[PDB]
Amino acid sequence: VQQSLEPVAFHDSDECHVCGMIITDFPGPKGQAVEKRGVKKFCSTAEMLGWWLQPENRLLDAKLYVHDMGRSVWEKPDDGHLIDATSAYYVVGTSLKGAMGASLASFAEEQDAKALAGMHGGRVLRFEEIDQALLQEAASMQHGG
Amino acid sequence: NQVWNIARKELSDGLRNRWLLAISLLFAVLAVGIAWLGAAASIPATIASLASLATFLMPLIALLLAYDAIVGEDEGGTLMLLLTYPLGRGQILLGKFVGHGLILALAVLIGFGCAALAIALLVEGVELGMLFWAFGRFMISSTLLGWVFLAFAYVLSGKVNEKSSAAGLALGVWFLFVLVFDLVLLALLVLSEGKFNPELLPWLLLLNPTDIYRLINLSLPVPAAVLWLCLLAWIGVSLLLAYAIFRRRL
Amino acid sequence: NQVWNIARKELSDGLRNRWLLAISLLFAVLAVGIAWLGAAASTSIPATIASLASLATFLMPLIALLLAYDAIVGEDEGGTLMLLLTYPLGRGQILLGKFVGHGLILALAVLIGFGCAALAIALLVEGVELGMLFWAFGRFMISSTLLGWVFLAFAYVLSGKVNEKSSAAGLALGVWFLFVLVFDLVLLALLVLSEGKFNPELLPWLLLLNPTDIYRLINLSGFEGSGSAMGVLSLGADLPVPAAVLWLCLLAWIGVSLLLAYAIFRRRL
Amino acid sequence: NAVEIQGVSQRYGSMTVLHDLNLNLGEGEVLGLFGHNGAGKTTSMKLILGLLSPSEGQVKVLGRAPNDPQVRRQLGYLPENVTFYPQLSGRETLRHFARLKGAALTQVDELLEQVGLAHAADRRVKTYSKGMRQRLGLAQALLGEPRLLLLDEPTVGLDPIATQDLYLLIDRLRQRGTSIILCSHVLPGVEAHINRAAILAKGCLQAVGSLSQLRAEAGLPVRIRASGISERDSWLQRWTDAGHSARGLSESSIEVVAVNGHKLVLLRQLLGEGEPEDIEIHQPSLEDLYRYYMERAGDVRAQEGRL
Amino acid sequence: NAVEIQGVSQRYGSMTVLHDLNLNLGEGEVLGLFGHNGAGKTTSMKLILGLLSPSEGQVKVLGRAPNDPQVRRQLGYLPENVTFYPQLSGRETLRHFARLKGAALTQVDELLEQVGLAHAADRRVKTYSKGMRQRLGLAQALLGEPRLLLLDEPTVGLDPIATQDLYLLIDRLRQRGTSIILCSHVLPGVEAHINRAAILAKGCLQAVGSLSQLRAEAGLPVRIRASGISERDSWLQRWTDAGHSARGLSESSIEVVAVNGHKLVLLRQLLGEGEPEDIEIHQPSLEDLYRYYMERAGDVRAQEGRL
Amino acid sequence: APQSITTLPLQPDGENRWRLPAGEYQGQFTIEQPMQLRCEPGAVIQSQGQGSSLLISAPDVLVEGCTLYEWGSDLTAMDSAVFILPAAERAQISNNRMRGPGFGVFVDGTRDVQVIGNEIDGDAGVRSQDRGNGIHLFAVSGARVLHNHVRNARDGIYIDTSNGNHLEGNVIEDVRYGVHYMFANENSLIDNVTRRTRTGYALMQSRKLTVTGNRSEQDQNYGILMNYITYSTITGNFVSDVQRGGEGKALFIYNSLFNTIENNHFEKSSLGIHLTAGSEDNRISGNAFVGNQQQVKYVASRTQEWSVDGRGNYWSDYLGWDRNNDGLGDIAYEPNDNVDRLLWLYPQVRLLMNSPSIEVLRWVQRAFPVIKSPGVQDSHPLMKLPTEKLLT
Ligand SMILES: [Cu+2]
Ligand SMILES: [Mg+2]
Ligand SMILES: [Zn+2]
Repeated sequence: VQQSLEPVAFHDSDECHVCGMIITDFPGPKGQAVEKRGVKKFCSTAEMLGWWLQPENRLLDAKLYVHDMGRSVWEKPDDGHLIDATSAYYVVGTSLKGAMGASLASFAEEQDAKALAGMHGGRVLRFEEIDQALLQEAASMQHGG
Repeated sequence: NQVWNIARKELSDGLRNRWLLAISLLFAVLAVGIAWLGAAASIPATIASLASLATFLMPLIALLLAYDAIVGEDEGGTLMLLLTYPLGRGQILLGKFVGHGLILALAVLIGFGCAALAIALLVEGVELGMLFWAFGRFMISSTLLGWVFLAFAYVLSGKVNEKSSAAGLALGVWFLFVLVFDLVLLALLVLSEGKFNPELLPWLLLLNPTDIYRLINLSLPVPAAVLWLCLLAWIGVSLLLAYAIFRRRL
Repeated sequence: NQVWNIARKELSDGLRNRWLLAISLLFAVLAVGIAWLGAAASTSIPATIASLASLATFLMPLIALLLAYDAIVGEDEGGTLMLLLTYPLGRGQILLGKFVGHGLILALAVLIGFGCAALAIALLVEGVELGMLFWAFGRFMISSTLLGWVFLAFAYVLSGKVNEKSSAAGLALGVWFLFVLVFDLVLLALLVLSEGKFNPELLPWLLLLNPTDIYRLINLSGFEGSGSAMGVLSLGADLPVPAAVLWLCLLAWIGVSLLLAYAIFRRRL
Repeated sequence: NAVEIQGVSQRYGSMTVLHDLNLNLGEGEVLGLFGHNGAGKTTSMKLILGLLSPSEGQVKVLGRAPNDPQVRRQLGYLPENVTFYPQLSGRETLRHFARLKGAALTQVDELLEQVGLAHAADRRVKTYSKGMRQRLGLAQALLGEPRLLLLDEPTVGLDPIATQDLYLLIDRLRQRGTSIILCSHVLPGVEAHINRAAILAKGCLQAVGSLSQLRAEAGLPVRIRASGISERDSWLQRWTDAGHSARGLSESSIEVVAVNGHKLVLLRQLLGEGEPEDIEIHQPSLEDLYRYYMERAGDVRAQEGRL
Repeated sequence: NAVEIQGVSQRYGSMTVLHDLNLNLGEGEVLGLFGHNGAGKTTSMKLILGLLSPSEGQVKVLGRAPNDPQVRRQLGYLPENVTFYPQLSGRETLRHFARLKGAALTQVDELLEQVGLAHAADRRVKTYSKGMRQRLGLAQALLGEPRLLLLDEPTVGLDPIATQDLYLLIDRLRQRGTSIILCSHVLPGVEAHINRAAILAKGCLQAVGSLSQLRAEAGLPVRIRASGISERDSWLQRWTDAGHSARGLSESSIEVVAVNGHKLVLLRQLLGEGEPEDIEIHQPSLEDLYRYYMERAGDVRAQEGRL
Repeated sequence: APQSITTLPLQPDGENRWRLPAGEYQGQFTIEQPMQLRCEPGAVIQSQGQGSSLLISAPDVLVEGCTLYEWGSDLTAMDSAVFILPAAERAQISNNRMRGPGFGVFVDGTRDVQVIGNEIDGDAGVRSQDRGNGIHLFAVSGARVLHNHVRNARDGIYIDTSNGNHLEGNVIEDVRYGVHYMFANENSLIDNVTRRTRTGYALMQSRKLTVTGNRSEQDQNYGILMNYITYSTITGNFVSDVQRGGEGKALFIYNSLFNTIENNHFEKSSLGIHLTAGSEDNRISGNAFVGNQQQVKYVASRTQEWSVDGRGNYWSDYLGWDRNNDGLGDIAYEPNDNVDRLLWLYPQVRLLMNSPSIEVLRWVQRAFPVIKSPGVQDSHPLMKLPTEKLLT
């Protein structure tokens, strides 16, 4: 379906689907889920992949788009660079301040993901091995101590 | 008119039936108990449970009434006698349908006025304007469902030659139109893992008169009158098929 | 012996019924499906034991009551009962021959169903020990045949009294509805509405008045599992009787009803 | 003339169940249909009643077509083995049939007195026997003022006294002008009551006529049974040389199987030699004529012990 | 003797059903039982069959007690309406009954060729007509070597040919020493094959004996008709000299009723003057004797056009 | 910004204690000395339309009894009323009526704040996006807010990255979030009242915090939202009548971990508790689930036990018996079926809801335990109400 591919721009009153908080107030990449009805919007990429791993939303025909941080500044991402989340490069373990969960920084290229693994000591991975236990471990190692 | 002359005999013979009286008494007792349980704990939960009870039992009463209307008269030898009278094959079927429909209307009136009286006696501060409208729609839809399965029994009785096979075909009709259709619809929903067309399911919900009764009593891209027109069509097409089967037998 | 002649007639008469063949095929395929579900969910042994017990409880009284609802009242209105009474026979010989033939049909259906389920379990689950499987399934066939004979004697009692086949069919339907569903719902309502404060000692002893609960108390002796898998039969743990008393009670349920059927058939003319 | 069949030939597909039947029933006459080989009795029966149509032929019942609404109001029919609605009473069933036939309800109880069902008129017919169900089926057949009756086995399960009274009622209705067709598989019992017979073979019509015409057409012997006129052995020899059989029975009984063509001379000697005090002379009855007329169209006789 | 009922006064409690019945059946007799009011015939049926125990007197069947196996392996019983087992075939039902009676299985073939069921021995009983079921009931009745048959309406629904052949087979069986009891309500039809008649009314046995002794005991008018008489005007009055009423119904169908004491002079008058065609010497039949014996026990004739 | 001593400083006692008299004043004011000002009823410190009304940068300030009115609304400039710097220490504001469109009481680093018993009734205008925070605590330690009264604001008591403070007796009405916590380790809130708030108590990414005795009357969306919180304790709360706005959930557990949820009371909501798939193995025992349309939503096939130490929860729709007379039911309670999971997975089954085949399927699940999927059952449920003092 071609009506499930267009990314909707973020407004100033858009609320997250899970936390309910104002989305355009926190830094870091955001997340969007476009199925054939209206769009679900998330304030963080780690709050989205948490929504995606639920058994209710897994069997849906929703397209997931994530902000591209290789062509954008971390402080204020722009809606022009919205890449497909299933083909994306997620680096975790960095000390960058996110919004809700782990600091999953998203990219589309090899070199910037390798860099953000380099001078922050994180690990780069793909979409399909994102798990609940890895998300909780990353959140504990980032927001614990 | 001979239609009333056959309908009076059908009224007497149906009112002197032991199985119909037992099933109608159990239906009235269950309706009073459901009204008691709904009043002790309001309106739309009791309406939904009574709709489930009516969907369970009213095909059973309508098939118990008329599974031997044509084949049972043929085995008794009075069918050959009645055709020598100044009578038609349409008039016999129409008189039997009128008599059995009056029996079913009396049964739902007793077993539903009892529940309405129990609801009005037990629960106070519920007034009468919404109750009369909801119960009137409820008994009218129950009579229409009973007439649908009456016409189904008239279809199935004329085809068979022995009374024992008519009971098995009536049991198969009761099983297929109540349990099997919704179970295979649910199995088609599960096995197609959610990419089934959402505009197609409410329009294949119109192919079974039991869910038309539920969609009437649960108020859906369809309007609120095409359900009534579909129920009247389910009466009329099956009555025409029963007449066409009866006119070509023997 | 004329009992074997009556049984040889009754076997070939009952094996030509098509409703019996359809229901026995349904029982076999449902037992195979329950065994496959238990093998897929496998430790889930008490769940499939309780499911097989519930399936046999719902289906085998139906088979027995479908066989023997017209054994006496169908012969009397068919005109052959007086003819058989003029033959060199008694009435106990006729009743015993009919019971032997219908019991052989019941045992054949039970053996087919619980052989198909056992074969499905043996072929599906790898590494299953045969020492538990053979014992549990042999207990299943013996108790299922005993329950079928109980409802055979019930059908003989209900058929020797009436004088029309429609009343016999109605009484068979009432007997099937009363012992399977109505008794358990009455016990559940008595337990729930009183919150367990209505004769706590006598309440587990009322399980011996229903053979369909003695059957599940027999077959749920080895594998209790969890307390939510029985419902009202969790009251059966408070019974102080040993395991053989339930078998003796099932045999008494056969014998008392068979003696009552013989008395009614002897008095009937 | 009621029933004026003029050459019907009913065919249920390729084979013809009824072939070239020419029947002509009179007014105030009694006809008896007999036959078992083919389905010619049942097809002509449905042709008269209007439950069937001739493939090639004409049927005229009471002048008009057999399916006219005015013809069927003056027609009576007693079918085979009919059981009525078992939960209705004996009077409610007759009231229902009188309302369907367009008769008067004030006749109904009179019919309930006429067929002898006055005492059991307020009981359900599931408690009825076969005889009272036949009486109820006759009482619904005499509803209104019928001009043509079709009874199929009207005296099955009835008492012998009720059988005699039923045949007296049939003759009383015949004297007024009605015409009755009785079908029976028992030929002794209707033989003294029918005015004309009609034997049907496998799709064909063998012989129609009175019993005198059938006995004249069929050269059938006469059976004489005597108990000691003078002697058995003295009367054994006289019929043998003249062309008649004399059965050698045990003692004090003479059985004569004669030709009934020369018996006018023959019985004068039997009068002149002894007393007629214990004798019975039987003309060839309906069973012998039925046997001859179905032997004439095939259907050879059975063995010594058979059927 | 086969049946030796002596002094049985069987009661159903506070009322008396049978009252002092003394019936002695010989060997080779085809004695029939007639009666419609009361349960006198049916209680006698269950008394001979051993289904009922006598409250008084003694019933002796074949010399021994009527509930012994040695007399129940030598007794044949054909009931009225037997449905049999519709799922079994024709061979299996007869094999089952032969195994129950202890007879030989090869006879199961021969009896199936003896009545009518050689062609339909493989079809189920649900595809059988009424006559075919009567043939099957006769086939199980003749199993083994029976010495006493107790047939109850053996020719209901049967053929007009198979009725004659069944009575021929019954005559063959009575020529070999067996004794048959026929119960039937169709009195015309069994009166040519019985040797004795027993009429029961109000529980009592009104009359027993042969058909000649019954006519000798019961003074009844002889109903002679001389059809095709040459002259009728003096035939109206020439029979009334000795008390024989001469009443005519057609051009020559006059039924002269005699006094059964002047049979020589009426036949002399008929034969000396006037030439006949077919004299029907209508002796008082079983129907008229039954009517007279029910009238003697207390009964009234119904009105005109009744019952 | 004029100093606070520009207004007439009549001095009652000699420990740097002043007493501002009644009357209206104008403009912003600043305290830079360790002063103990105590106003009188009628001392209105109404500014024009802008600026922080009472900027406090001084240790040991015990300002008490003002009637501050109409401060600013520029949130990016933080136009609060009682802006308190980290340079100030031991602030002790108390008992002052407050009306304005901006932040109520903003502290951004001060240790041991004692905001006690203030009425911070905000303006009913704006779309609640820019209403401001009454009692904003940013990077605070050792604070204690007591008996406050916040009304008509945006997400009012907002705690941001605070290690140790106490919340008690605060009545919160007509706000979006009642109490919002983000990154608050070792926290505690006791006996709070929340009425007509859009999501009530939101706890997001905190750890080791104690939630005890707080009430929530006539909320919407969610009663208590639990998001990424660990090692917590939810004991003695009372959530009542959560209406739709979501469908209405009394407790919403999302991406959480080993917490303790005991002795609560969730009543008259469309959903008693919604447990997400990622949050499992929490100690849940002793709660009361009365009056809810659906008690537990757990869309998974992994089994979960909801009873620790042999004692379970109270369920209003529980039909059981206690013959042993120990207080705990004699049969386990299954809150969910397979048809409920089919309805949660596929919403089109909502069309096939009143069908007789649905009741046939539920009876098949009851009769045949093989087709039952593992769920959220608890062994030994209670028979009587464990919490009665929460019902008052
Ligand atoms: Cu937040
Ligand atoms: Mg307990
Ligand atoms: Zn979020």
